[PDB]
Amino acid sequence: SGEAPLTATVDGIIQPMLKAYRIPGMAVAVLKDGKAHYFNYGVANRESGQRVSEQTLFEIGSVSKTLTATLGAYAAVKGGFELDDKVSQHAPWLKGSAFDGVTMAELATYSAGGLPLQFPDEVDSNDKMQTYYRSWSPVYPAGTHRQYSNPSIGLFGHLAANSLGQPFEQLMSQTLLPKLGLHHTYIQVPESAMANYAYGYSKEDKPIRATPGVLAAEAYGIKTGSADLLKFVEANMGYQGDAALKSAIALTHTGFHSVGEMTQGLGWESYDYPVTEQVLLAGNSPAVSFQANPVTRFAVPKAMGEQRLYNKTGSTGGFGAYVAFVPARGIAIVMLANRNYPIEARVKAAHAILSQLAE
Ligand SMILES: [Zn+2]
Ligand SMILES: [Zn+2]
Ligand SMILES: [Zn+2]
Ligand SMILES: [Zn+2]
Repeated sequence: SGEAPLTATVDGIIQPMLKAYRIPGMAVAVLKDGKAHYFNYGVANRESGQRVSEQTLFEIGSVSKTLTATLGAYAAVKGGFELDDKVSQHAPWLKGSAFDGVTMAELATYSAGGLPLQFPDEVDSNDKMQTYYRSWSPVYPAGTHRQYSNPSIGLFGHLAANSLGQPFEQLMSQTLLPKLGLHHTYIQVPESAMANYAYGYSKEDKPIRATPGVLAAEAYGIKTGSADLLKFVEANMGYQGDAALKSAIALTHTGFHSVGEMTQGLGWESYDYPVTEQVLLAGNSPAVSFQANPVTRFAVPKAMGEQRLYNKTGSTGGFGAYVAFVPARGIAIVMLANRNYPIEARVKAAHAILSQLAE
């Protein structure tokens, strides 16, 4: 209590950043004291001049991994697979491959043994994708090294959905999103929503808007606005309803290993709260996100609890997203922009805003 108005705090941090990085538009949403607050900046489309709101659709890039993780956890709770199962128990076409020796949990948490950030360029169809995984030669023993990876969590989501007999997009759009109450969140934006879909703006300042690629849906393909994304965050701080979905959300807050001060869950990565700016920056730096690291192994997976900052970055060619929340204090920040601007800037701004929300 006794602070300046929330609008002043947020404007004071966000406006200078939008100028510094020439960000055309940003939707910011925060949770504090049990309610949502929206702060909308600039334009979703520079040409039309359409204003950003909390209903503007942005590409959230790898923030998608948190929804994919929730879907996968849901499928495990429903009995489709065990986190402990070997991957090839859920993909006949992988029997005999290195995936005989990797678990579903390892796939989800990027610890299979050196799967890279991106597929090679030749992986451009489903057949080429299957050949890729069948041919993969691990660099590290399973469960020992974390290397942030689209092929890894992408395969996890794909196989998790199929373990329930459903394609990923169907399970997400017909089961998970409706049960979460997310009705303006899409893998493929329907025509009725296209008017709300922001354009992204590239490094060379050109309008771009698409998330093509193999397993794009699973790895980085969600379009949503700040209001739906904040509602998903709210579900991560007290969902009630479908017992299976409640269990699934709890599993996303379970830690499987750590790298430094960061603990890897399913989708969400977390830190002991309060976390310093320096630690949050380091955990989201290329030293952690763009190379293999040996993990601190956990004897067992463990619930990380409420006194944590949970977060996820996401980017595409034209977009830059960040989400962070602290369940014990009922605070959260969502920042969706239509420029892929530096993760360090996202983290510094978010940390500064959360610090104010906690006081
Ligand atoms: Zn307010
Ligand atoms: Zn709906
Ligand atoms: Zn609507
Ligand atoms: Zn090593």
